[PDB]
Amino acid sequence: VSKGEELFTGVVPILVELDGDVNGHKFSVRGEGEGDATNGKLTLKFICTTGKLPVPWPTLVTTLVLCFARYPDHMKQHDFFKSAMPEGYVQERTISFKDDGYYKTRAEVKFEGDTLVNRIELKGIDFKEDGNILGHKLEYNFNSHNAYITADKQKNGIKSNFKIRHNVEDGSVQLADHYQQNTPIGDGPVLLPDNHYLSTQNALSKDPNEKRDHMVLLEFVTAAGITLGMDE
Repeated sequence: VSKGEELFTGVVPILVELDGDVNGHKFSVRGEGEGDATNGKLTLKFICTTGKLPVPWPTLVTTLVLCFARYPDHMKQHDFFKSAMPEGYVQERTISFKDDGYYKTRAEVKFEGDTLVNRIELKGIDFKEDGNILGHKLEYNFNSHNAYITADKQKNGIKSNFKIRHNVEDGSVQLADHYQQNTPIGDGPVLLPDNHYLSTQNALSKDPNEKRDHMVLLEFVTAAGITLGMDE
């Protein structure tokens, strides 16, 4: 069985690198901070290193490290993400924005030295140039949300699909339908969980002394949905 969860008992430095291309609008994001899986807590600051981000920061939150989720002691056996560590997992998504374009993402989440690294390539396709995404019509926030996790035994990993509801500035809602697959990188043993979900909250802010296009993010992720019986 896997030892990977021992890598997360303290505070772990994080590096996020994203290369993106949405309708030919190219961009890069670099994030740094730390993760505290004991509390399910992430604190990161993201910089668009290419200048102006051509999509709204909230649409990249899900793309920009679920190994930092807090799994309750009685659910530690269902934590696929840490079981794959330090070698890591590939995380792939397609995110379909309703009445608009879609993102395709491929990321590798793995330890490089002491640092948990999330390295992402993103392609966006068929967006409306004055839609909610390329038109920057979304509010700078991110609602709390529960994402269901199921095992994908035929790929030795997990999958998830879930709907993100972004608030639009006019008061409407932009749906982002997420389809996700994770598969380990190494050959070691991985935990295939029972069905459960991750409960996530996100607080987005700005650094006053930062002139670049950026996002300060505080995120909590807690696993739930598995019945704790009296057998303990």
